[PDB]
Amino acid sequence: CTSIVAEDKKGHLIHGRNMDFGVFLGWNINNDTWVITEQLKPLTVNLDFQRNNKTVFKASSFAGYVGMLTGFKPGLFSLTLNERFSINGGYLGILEWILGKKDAMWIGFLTRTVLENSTSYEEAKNLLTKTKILAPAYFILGGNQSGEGCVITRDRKESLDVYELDAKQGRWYVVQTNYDRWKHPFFLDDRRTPAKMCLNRTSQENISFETMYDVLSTKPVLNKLTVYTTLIDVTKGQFETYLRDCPDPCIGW
Amino acid sequence: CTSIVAEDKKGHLIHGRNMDFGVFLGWNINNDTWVITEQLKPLTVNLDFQRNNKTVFKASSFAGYVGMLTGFKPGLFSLTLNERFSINGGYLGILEWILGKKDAMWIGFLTRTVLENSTSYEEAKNLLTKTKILAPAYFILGGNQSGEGCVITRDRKESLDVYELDAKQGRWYVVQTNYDRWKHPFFLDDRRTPAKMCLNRTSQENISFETMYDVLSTKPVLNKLTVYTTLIDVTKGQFETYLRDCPDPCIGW
Amino acid sequence: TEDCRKSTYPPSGPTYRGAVPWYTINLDLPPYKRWHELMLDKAPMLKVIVNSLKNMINTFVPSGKVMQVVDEKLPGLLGNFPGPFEEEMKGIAAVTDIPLGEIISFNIFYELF
Amino acid sequence: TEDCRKSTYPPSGPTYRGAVPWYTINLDLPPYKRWHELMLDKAPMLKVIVNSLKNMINTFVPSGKVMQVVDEKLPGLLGNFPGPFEEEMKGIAAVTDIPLGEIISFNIFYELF
Ligand SMILES: *[C@@H]1O[C@H](CO)[C@@H](O[C@@H]2O[C@H](CO)[C@@H](O[C@@H]3O[C@H](CO)[C@@H](O)[C@H](O)[C@@H]3O)[C@H](O)[C@H]2NC(C)=O)[C@H](O)[C@H]1NC(C)=O
Ligand SMILES: *[C@@H]1O[C@H](CO)[C@@H](O[C@@H]2O[C@H](CO)[C@@H](O[C@@H]3O[C@H](CO)[C@@H](O)[C@H](O)[C@@H]3O)[C@H](O)[C@H]2NC(C)=O)[C@H](O)[C@H]1NC(C)=O
Ligand SMILES: *[C@@H]1O[C@H](CO)[C@@H](O)[C@H](O)[C@H]1NC(C)=O
Ligand SMILES: *[C@@H]1O[C@H](CO)[C@@H](O)[C@H](O)[C@H]1NC(C)=O
Ligand SMILES: *[C@@H]1O[C@H](CO)[C@@H](O)[C@H](O)[C@H]1NC(C)=O
Ligand SMILES: *[C@@H]1O[C@H](CO)[C@@H](O)[C@H](O)[C@H]1NC(C)=O
Ligand SMILES: *[C@@H]1O[C@H](CO)[C@@H](O)[C@H](O)[C@H]1NC(C)=O
Repeated sequence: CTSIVAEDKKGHLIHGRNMDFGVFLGWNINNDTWVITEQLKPLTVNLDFQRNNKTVFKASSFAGYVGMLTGFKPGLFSLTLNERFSINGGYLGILEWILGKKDAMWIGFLTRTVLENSTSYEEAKNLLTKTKILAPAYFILGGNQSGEGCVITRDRKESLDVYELDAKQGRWYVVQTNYDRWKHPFFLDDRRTPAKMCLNRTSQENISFETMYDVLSTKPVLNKLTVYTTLIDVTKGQFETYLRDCPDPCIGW
Repeated sequence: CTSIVAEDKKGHLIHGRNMDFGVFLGWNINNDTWVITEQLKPLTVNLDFQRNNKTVFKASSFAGYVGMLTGFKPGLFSLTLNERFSINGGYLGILEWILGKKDAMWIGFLTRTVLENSTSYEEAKNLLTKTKILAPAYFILGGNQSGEGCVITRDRKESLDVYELDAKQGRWYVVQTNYDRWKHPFFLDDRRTPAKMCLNRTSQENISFETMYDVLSTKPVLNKLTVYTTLIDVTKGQFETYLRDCPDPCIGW
Repeated sequence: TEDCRKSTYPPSGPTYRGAVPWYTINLDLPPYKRWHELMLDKAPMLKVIVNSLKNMINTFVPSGKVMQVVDEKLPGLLGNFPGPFEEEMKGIAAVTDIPLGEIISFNIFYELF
Repeated sequence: TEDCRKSTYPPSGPTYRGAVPWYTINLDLPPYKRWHELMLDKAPMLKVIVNSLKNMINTFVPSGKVMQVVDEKLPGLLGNFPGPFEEEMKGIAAVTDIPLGEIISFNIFYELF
């Protein structure tokens, strides 16, 4: 998956993400697709969470999955979750949970708790940085003001890095895929480098829903695992998700 | 190895460390010692690095090793280095070095460059945090004022954590052994927990060269791998190193 | 890789399967009733995934005996989840006729990987 | 563990092998000459480590063939180090009669682990 928080010349924030998931069950050799990826598409839904007939937050989720992987709180902040892989992170947390240590939160529930009950970009940022979790993860958070964008690379009990926008320094966007920024990607897929190349070619002046969707439609940023694309604007309050296809020729992931 | 930076009630800093090293060559079944550890003792030397008959920095080193693992700059800061292990950190950096990418510094030389040419606690801290290195490491830094103590957990190209003294919170010391603070130790030895137990029993008011040496003389903090113990006081300018022995009964590491 | 794509928005063409439908979840309802409406609409599709998981599980080990363990032993093994998730998932299991252990496995797939 | 030690300082007793001698390194000298004085005193002991390292290597592989490679191939393979380290280590190799490749291996043992 790819998560991008971008800042136009006007300091306006755009948060876009591609949801890639579904190799677990294998490959459909009949039409060149991933089994789960195709099955996750008809399950994808937009969700309007309301309290007292008023929207609290909106999200993109899979029916039956009560945690939130893509969402925003209109006028406040936007949050997307990217998978982070470790040698043995996920299962040590489950183990301590079964053996009775329950002071850590599941990743899907934490982002749900933040979108539901967090009232600010810093409150979410502070909670996303400090809360113990059962598995490593990436948190990509955008705010309601300029400069409020960051990637939080998490360990189960520590925040290894918080990478923030610095428009003065020339950092008008933050990109996060599935490998630590200071390390290297596992494969050729390397969706991060082309994502930055296309973000660069667009330039800060032209970043928009149109140019952001252009970035997330370029292979390998778009790939066979891409279930949907989401575009978010916190201050405007617009949140839209589109199912995607990558017809041959394309790339697996 | 164990590194401790402590702060008394009067804000005075004490920096002590135990240099543990020498399993590589095996165990002497004749007198229950590590081969290298015993051979490193008669090679240990205190070094007074002078420029124009003026002391720049003093260090504890092994004759023939031009990098610095234990040292201080009188009146400015004190630096100790602890080994950090990763799945494949050390050799990926050497490999890129052989293929011509030389934008990273060797760990022993970096600490030497800091002790030799850094003029303040912040300059060293800033360099130790930001400088690219060929292998992961822990940097334990003490300053010439109260509150100037930190442990820098390093990746080859990133600083994963900087753990600082907080008199507000009650953090009058920082301890670093050979495992990341937010994780768990590899073995039973767990020299960190006894160090904190003994540091705690001493209490902030009584921390000194005498009580610090007490902490570093308690098993397993003192162990068969312990080549020497160092006690440092930056403002006073006192720097002492003692070769150690752990007679049976003791522990391997 | 590929040249950065131009003029792809608004979405159309072969890379846009379709739009995503909207549903409203009213948090004022108890957790056990929040997903009732949506799960009624999407229960069949979710069963397709489970059926496909049984087929793949069958290769390594017979799927039946595996699913007995997941459905019978996993809920007790993990214990209770904090609210509203435990009741939210219990409601999803009841409406869809999908065992709780499979609903749970779906909701913690990240930790499971 | 053990009860926290009391009254161990100043150092004495069975856990205090001895004091550490002081040496002065004059940075005004060229790098090749800084360690000459100290290495004259400590060359024999450092050779003890090398001999002890050769014997253990001998088990897995003949030590000779390994050290030909280390002494002959490693310096050129790694290239030059930034000053003063390359000249500081070159000086240590000449004074101690220890090949440069072994002096280098000693100074990068951390990266080697
Ligand atoms: C490639 O081929 C596979 C099948 O060989 C396609 O998977 C099928 O995709 C459709 C729509 O994406 C799914 O339709 C659903 O059917 C269920 C009942 O089976 C219904 O309740 C839903 O409302 C929906 O209509 C279908 O389940 C799914 N089949 C399997 C086995 O997963 C896939 O879509 C094809 N992809 C392309 C790009 O052609
Ligand atoms: C356990 O036994 C080993 C040997 O069986 C001891 O290692 C020896 O340690 C002494 C110093 O403590 C070394 O002596 C040195 O000799 C060189 C010349 O050979 C001289 O230049 C030095 O100044 C020093 O006198 C000796 O080399 C070393 N032997 C080996 C094989 O490493 C070890 O110290 C014993 N430990 C205990 C606690 O008894
Ligand atoms: C949000 O509000 C309170 C906690 O402050 C609690 O009643 C409710 O369950 C919370 N929701 C979640 C998902 O934690
Ligand atoms: C922006 O968010 C802050 C909290 O971070 C909040 O106090 C403020 O009211 C918000 N302003 C707008 C215009 O959304
Ligand atoms: C993007 O542009 C920046 C200039 O600020 C440059 O440093 C970076 O290398 C570029 N990345 C790509 C992938 O073009
Ligand atoms: C310290 O002084 C200068 C850099 O300012 C340089 O000539 C010298 O090599 C430096 N020493 C080290 C060990 O980097
Ligand atoms: C401490 O470090 C500062 C760095 O600015 C220096 O000015 C000062 O002389 C040093 N010594 C003391 C005792 O503060």
